[PDB]
Amino acid sequence: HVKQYYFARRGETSTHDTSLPPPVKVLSGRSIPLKEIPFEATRNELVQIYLTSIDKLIKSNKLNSIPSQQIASHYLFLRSLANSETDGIKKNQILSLAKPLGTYLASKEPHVWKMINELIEKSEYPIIHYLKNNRAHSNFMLALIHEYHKEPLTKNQSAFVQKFRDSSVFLFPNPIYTAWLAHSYDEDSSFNPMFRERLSTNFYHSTLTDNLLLRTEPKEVTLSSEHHYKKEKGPIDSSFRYQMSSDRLLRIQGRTLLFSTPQNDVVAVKVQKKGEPKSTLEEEFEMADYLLKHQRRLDVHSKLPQPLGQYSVKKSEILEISRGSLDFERFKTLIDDSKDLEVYVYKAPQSYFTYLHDKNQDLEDLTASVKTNVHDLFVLLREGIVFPQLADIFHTHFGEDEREDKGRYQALVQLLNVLQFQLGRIDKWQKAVEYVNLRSSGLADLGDSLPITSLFTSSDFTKHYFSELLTGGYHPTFFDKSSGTANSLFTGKRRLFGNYLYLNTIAEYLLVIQLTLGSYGDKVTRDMMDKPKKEAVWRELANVMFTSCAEAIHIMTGIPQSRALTLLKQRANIEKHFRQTQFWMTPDYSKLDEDTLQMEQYSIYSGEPEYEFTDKLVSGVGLSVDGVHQDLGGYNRESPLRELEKLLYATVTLIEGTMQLDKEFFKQLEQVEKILSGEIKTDANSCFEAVAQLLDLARPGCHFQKRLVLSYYEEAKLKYPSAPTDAYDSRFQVVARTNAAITIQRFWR
Amino acid sequence: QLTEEQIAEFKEAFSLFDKDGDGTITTKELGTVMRSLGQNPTEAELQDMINEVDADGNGTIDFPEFLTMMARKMKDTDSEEEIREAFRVFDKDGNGYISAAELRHVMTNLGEKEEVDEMIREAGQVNYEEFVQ
Amino acid sequence: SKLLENDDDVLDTIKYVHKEYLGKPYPGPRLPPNEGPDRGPHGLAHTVRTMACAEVMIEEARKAQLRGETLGKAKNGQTLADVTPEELKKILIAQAFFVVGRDDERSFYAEYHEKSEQAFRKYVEDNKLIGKIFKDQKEVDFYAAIILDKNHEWDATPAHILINQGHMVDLMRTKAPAEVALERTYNTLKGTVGSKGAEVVLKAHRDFFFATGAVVPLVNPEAIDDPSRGGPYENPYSGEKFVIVDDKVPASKKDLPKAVNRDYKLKDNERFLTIKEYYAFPDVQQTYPGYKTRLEASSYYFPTPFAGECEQNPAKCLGAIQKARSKLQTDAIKNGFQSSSEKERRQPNMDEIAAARIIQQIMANPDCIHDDHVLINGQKLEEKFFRDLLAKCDMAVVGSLLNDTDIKNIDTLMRHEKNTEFHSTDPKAVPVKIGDAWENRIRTKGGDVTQMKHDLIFLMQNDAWYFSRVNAIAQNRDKGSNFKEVLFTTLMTPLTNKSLIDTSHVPAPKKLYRGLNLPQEFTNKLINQSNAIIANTENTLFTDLSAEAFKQIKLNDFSQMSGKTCASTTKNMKLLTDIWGSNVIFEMLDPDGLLHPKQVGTHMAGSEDEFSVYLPEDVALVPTKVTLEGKTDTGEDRYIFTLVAVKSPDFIPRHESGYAVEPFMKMQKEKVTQALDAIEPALTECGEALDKQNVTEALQALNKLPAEKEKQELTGNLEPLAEKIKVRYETLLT
Ligand SMILES: Nc1ncnc2c1ncn2[C@@H]1O[C@H](COP(=O)(O)OP(=O)(O)OP(=O)(O)O)[C@@H](O)[C@H]1O
Ligand SMILES: Nc1ncnc2c1ncn2[C@@H]1O[C@H](COP(=O)(O)O)[C@@H](O)[C@H]1O
Ligand SMILES: [Ca+2]
Ligand SMILES: [Mg+2]
Ligand SMILES: [Mg+2]
Ligand code: NA
Repeated sequence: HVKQYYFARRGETSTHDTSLPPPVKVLSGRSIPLKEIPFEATRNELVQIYLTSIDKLIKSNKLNSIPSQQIASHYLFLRSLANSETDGIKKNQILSLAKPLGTYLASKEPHVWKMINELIEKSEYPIIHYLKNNRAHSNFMLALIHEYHKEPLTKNQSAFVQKFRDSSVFLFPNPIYTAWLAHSYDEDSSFNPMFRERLSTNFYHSTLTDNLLLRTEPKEVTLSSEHHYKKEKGPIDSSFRYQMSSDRLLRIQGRTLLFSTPQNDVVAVKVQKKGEPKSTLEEEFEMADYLLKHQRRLDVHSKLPQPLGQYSVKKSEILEISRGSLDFERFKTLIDDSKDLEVYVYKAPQSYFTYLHDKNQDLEDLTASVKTNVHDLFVLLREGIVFPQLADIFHTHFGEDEREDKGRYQALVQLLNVLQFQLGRIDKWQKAVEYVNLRSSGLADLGDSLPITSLFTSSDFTKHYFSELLTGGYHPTFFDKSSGTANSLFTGKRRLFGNYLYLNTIAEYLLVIQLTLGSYGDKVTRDMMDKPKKEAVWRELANVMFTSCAEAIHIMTGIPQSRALTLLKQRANIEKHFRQTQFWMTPDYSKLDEDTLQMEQYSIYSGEPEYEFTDKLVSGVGLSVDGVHQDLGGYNRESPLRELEKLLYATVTLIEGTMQLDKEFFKQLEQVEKILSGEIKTDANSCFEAVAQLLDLARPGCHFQKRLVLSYYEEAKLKYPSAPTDAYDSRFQVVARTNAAITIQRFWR
Repeated sequence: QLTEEQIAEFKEAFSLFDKDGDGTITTKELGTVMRSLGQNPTEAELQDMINEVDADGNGTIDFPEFLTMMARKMKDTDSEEEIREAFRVFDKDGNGYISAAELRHVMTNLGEKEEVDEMIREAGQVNYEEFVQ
Repeated sequence: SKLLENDDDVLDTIKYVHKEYLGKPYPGPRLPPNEGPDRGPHGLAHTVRTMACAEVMIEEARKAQLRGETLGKAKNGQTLADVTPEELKKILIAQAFFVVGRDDERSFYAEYHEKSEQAFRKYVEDNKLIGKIFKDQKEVDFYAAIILDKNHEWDATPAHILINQGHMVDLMRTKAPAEVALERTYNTLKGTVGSKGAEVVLKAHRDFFFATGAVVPLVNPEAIDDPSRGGPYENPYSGEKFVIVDDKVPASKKDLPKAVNRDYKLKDNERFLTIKEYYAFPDVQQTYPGYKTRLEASSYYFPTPFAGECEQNPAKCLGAIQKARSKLQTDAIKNGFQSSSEKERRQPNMDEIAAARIIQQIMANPDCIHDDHVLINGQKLEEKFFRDLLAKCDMAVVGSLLNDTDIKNIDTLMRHEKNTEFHSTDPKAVPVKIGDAWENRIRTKGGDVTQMKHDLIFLMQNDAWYFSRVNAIAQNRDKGSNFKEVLFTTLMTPLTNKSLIDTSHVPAPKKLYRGLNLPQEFTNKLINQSNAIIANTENTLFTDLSAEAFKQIKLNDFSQMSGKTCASTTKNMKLLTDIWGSNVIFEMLDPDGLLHPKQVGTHMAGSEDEFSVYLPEDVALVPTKVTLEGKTDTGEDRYIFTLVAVKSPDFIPRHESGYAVEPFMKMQKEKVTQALDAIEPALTECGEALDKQNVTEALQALNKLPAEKEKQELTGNLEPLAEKIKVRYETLLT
């Protein structure tokens, strides 16, 4: 009977734009100020322009000149917008605007009218159900605006249009967009954020996440006074000392001496590094104790280290005890130069010192270890602890100190930068994870952490690695000579960057997992000949990656892992991911001629453009700038792992969209409860519309939410016994039938 | 114990009704969770549940405690009458007639989704009291 | 012209029909399959080849119509050049199902097509295409009737002609007397798409055969390989033959006797007409183009393993067809000009060394510049000299020649200059003091010449007031520029090229994009020139039309719009389409690596994928297609021109030499005269004075001077200092 709860709470703030660099650009000695373009106001005025354009279309009598698909789209969107509206005048105006379209559709095209009526009877926002397929790739609102609106667009509207031209869903109001985004992952959805224009193929999976994030409110995490980062921990002054024994020395790795114990465990002594002070060691000690104490509350599955002491020893002793090691010189150069070195002593099992990509693990042990590591990572993220140093993933090393990302890899580079369009190459991806802080037992380097609030403020980490996001976005085309400012939508993220960095942290965790799995697969299959089993290895690794993403979704949102995996597989293809990881993470392709490499790439990228690169392959390595260590992608090119990017964006989008959909559902629920209990006086039709709307905002694949909505509907029917309910009876009957079927299937056992 | 599907549903509902995501829900929204899971409580019983557990002063329930409370509430709440309520939902006519093909279709497409070919065998008129045996 | 290798509809249709039916062996009519379960002669590759043939026929009919030729009409009266792209998509979706319902190779036909039509109905009913792809049941039943082919009316509608002729062209392989089969196919094609069009269709589809690893027989109208056998005429598709008299072989096709069925018994020692004798007739020679063409064979006699690979992978077959039909057009373009020995930039020529030396001298002493000329020890260089130097010198090699001193001497050059440089494209901007801007803003404190290179490149990329004027002067299209900015253009272009060459070290992309903003009249002129070039690039099977392609290309080439200037390009078209808002885009393809792009590193947003191209003298950008991809933000039409870079000595402009040497020789004479008059003993002087006097009468001569010299600076300065053409010209005259 121990309470299992987190010490961190979630809430909202007005803005993250507090105590961060001013919005200016110093270009050629000139200060150019930077300003924001309001997303919501621009979107709303664009919708108003669309309504006026629809009025013009009605007056112009050219309904028969337009395809029936566009007329159906306009009609369904108008009905959905009228439903979402609250003001009576606006709702009536929109309904009158839609009436002639419905009359025409019923008259001259009954076939589509039948499906329109089905959708109207099936949902309160029929447009989202109508658009969950390739139809969404057609921008009917923008087409109508450009056709019937002769006045030029303002600079704000032009910017909004040039950033969000892919689809009309980007112009929907918040609840409708959130509902459509949530339902686009459903089982009966064929939507894919990709369309093939005449020249090339346009992927815009990241634009969905950007348009979602621009609609949210700033997030705050509040840490309880009992939290590790809210406590004035006392001194670590202790009397315990460890007895060095060169006889018992198991080995040396990095800056750590491993000695055996009669209990079959390992005592590890971590010697101070050159530049790191005592603060790092004491912080690691404190974090280890904090995690060990609270393991039951947080439900962490890792075999956590047991610290023993953090004190100072003579360097000569360290040298004397490590004489017989096979790696004595490297250890000598690593450790500090002072005569007395701070050390941190702990006790851990054998598996704590074997990296998760070790080749001496069978697939089942690797699966278990990966599951443990992912669970611990994301549970601790929910606890308010971030691990920005699991691995050292570098995009590039050339101008590292000059460029604003400092050469660090950004898993969501499209969201965090101006005029970046897709993920770049990974420099020496093998050695990025060779000393990864994920082990066969669980998390290892616990001291190298940050509070989660460090992401939502202008801390040293945020200011060091994300200054383009914190400062603002500048480009010469943004400059407005009339005002002298640079207006872009990117600067508007100054008040929300915490959410972006949260999603980036999740994506980077998953990317580290992917690279570790790839390294394991490459090492295992390097000395193998039987091709089918070599393929089976990579197929299993792909399944593990997808399961890890689904587990992350389940922990962050609460969706069951099976449904999370189904929703993920809707948007990301495991076959392509397996093929691409197998192709690019091994050196085989380096032994092929141009024609053969292209012929195989045809099979790797099924239905998509093949990876293009002009780099010269290194024999036995592949793509490598330094000529020794392979890297993922050509120089100045994007990454060849397309399904990996799709999977990362699908994961983060699912998490954030689920949270936003929950918020919308609960505000609608509060309105419904107010109406039912009497604080709002309205006719029966209004109450029925409110409950139907609530039914539309429920989570896809979740039933208990619809159960609550149906109970509210029945209460409403009791409240107004003398009103018709023909419109909503069908959908609520479907809900009731599902409830009964579930009850029967349950009672069977 | 509870079923795996039941535990998954309870966990998802608990997460959905945990507004600030600390791992616990307050007393105000416990009734909403109960109603959401089908066990709509009376005012007296709901007030009893609010007072008894939350007299600790903290006023929050963690997931294991919620599981215990629901397992208790489900110890004796669903007798055979509630079980046959769902069977009667399909009762288009009062004769207790349901085509077995209709049961197969509803159990496959409209519910949890090969099991039906074995369920039906143990199961054209399907009298309701016949099967609940 | 259009390529439907991008329409997702047809791709998923192919994937479907392969997954269900085209990917399965023959089950038989059951009965034993005549040829066994192979599904080869009618598998997936056959259908894809037929669809590609239909696409090529559409394109070729369009090009023939544009050239100004009249095409055959169907019963409906609609030529093959009047098929809208959505109509073509529908026709391809229909054609994918033409032979899906085949269970055996035996000639039955009705049942097979009934099964294929049933499969078509099932597919078009199980994917809701009735409301999305097709309009209504009317058109679906129309295409169902097309697939069924109940009657042999094959020329009523464009779809009829396309499907039937594609099937015939793909089945032409199996016909026994290959020569007459090819002749019949050519005549059938030319009845609808013209002569040149039929020839290009046949060549493209033979290349399709080879690409997918099919077996192609030997065609020999002359019967050269066969010593003395000779093949009987035996016109296939009918089986008819011609019977000759003892020795009265007709001199022409007109006097031949009536046709006889396949089943005929020879009498009175008669013989059948021979293929070789048929193709000796003057009538066929004047009416048939391929009466001597010899298309050899496929070396293999059984289908290659690549055909099997294609059978269970439509992607590989589609890729092979795409490569084949792209290299066809590329070879057609390249066949009209001479070959290129190499790809790298040319070595310095005579005048380029003198030009580089003069530029270096001007760098050394800015005082030589004057308000209206340059004074180099007597020589008075005027803007015309610098202009023709820009218009007759390859500034990339000049920039390569210059050593590292000039980059530093830029400091003294800008220090001595505080003049005015005007913004070209718009006259309502503010004049800028180039030297003050360089010393204050552009230049950065510290840094070695390795940093001045970057500063110069940054100035070139940004500062519209600078590069607009510089590009206008370089391309000789400016309006009212003074002497100082002309001189600055001439000096900076080679130095910018040197900085780009030294600083850039990344691999060169093969595709580049360039954005331009032009009036609609100029765009229409460009479109007309592009269409003229495109419609005359033909890879024919029988006849050679290289001369016509050469003429049309050399008459309507607009590759000078990109030459003479360090043109900026981006390898990300999205950047041009979205933010830069350009109404014209040039897409430059460089598969051979003939452009040498250099990365422009300016540390600005989106600029990592920006490169600078300086078009070589002997490279031309030949259009290959023109596309209308939507509209700009304003609303005007956006046009994309795809260009292929082709290198050939047929593009070099003939420049009279000595432009940069004559003034250089005058300068050397001035130096010699200065030194000699300063020398002003006699007995000892004579030995030197004799050669010092003899050196002076060069008068455009360089050999004797070093011999006279054998004033060390002046000698150190002096030291660095067939059948196809005749055939094409005869064709042009004739
Ligand atoms: N297992 C190892 N084997 C060899 N060299 C290593 C190993 N681990 C680290 N090193 C080297 O030692 C350097 C310093 O170690 P580092 O700072 O990475 O330790 P750490 O991550 O805190 O250790 P741990 O995860 O074991 O607690 C590294 O940069 C690397 O060069
Ligand atoms: N930090 C980063 N992590 C991952 N990809 C990046 C990063 N920065 C840029 N990219 C991408 O890498 C490619 C090269 O860009 P750059 O490195 O900025 O010249 C482009 O596709 C960029 O979008
Ligand atoms: Ca809570
Ligand atoms: Mg570590
Ligand atoms: Mg560490
Ligand atoms: Na790179």
